[PDB]
Amino acid sequence: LPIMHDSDRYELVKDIGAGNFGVARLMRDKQANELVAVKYIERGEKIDENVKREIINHRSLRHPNIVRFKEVILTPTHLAIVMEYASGGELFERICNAGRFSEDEARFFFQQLISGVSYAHAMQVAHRDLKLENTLLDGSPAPRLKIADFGYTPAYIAPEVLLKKEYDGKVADVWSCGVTLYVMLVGAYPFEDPEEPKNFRKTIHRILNVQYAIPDYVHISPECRHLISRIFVADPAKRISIPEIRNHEWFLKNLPADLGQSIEEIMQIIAEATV
Ligand SMILES: [Cl-]
Repeated sequence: LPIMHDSDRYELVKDIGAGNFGVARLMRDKQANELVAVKYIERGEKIDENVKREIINHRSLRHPNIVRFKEVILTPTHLAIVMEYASGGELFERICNAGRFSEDEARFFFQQLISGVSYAHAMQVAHRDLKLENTLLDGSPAPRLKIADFGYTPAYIAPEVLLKKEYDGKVADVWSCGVTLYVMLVGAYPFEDPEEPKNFRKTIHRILNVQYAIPDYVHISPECRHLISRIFVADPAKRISIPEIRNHEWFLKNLPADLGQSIEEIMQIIAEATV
């Protein structure tokens, strides 16, 4: 990695090399006292527009449930991209430590998930890949959901995505959100037959036929059971939409009231990096 820099504003926490944050460096920003992750791109021709595009796109996302961008810093060795770090670990990690969430707990996360996805949708020009199978959490009493919109199993894929040539990515996202909700409530993926889940034909098969089964021991209000059924619809034109979900009885219950660097300075830093 690159030798520590602005020691004076950031305290080196540790140098990671694997995870949802690729290869990176954790740092504590001395003022505001908070963890931050740093990514590094080599100064060479590796600094093309693609990188510029992603940096800007990520720099525009300003939402409490999204991994916010922080600042670019130039070191002779590399361009440093600094962003907020979700300490909390992964959502999926918390789900399987608990076995499964209570209905109320799942709603608490789903509300954040849908708010953050809705925001990304209103800010998407090409429909990036949220990778909703791997959302993170910050760290605190009521952990906050964090979606990773960076760039630098079959269960989450809607039937159309494989099925049809042209497919709306925003409808595909709702399906993915459905799968995450099922997982939170049930503790297992939506279409992974027990007998032999590791299988593939069987799982893809279930997806295409929408065969899912909330097990006996899992109890949930019928309003919740309705929402799920409106999400797991094979035909996209008929799948419930984000605006409708925000208006669903189940979603409304307990809905909380809630739910930088100059563009130039940034552009000036990327250019230099090109050398
Ligand atoms: Cl429970």
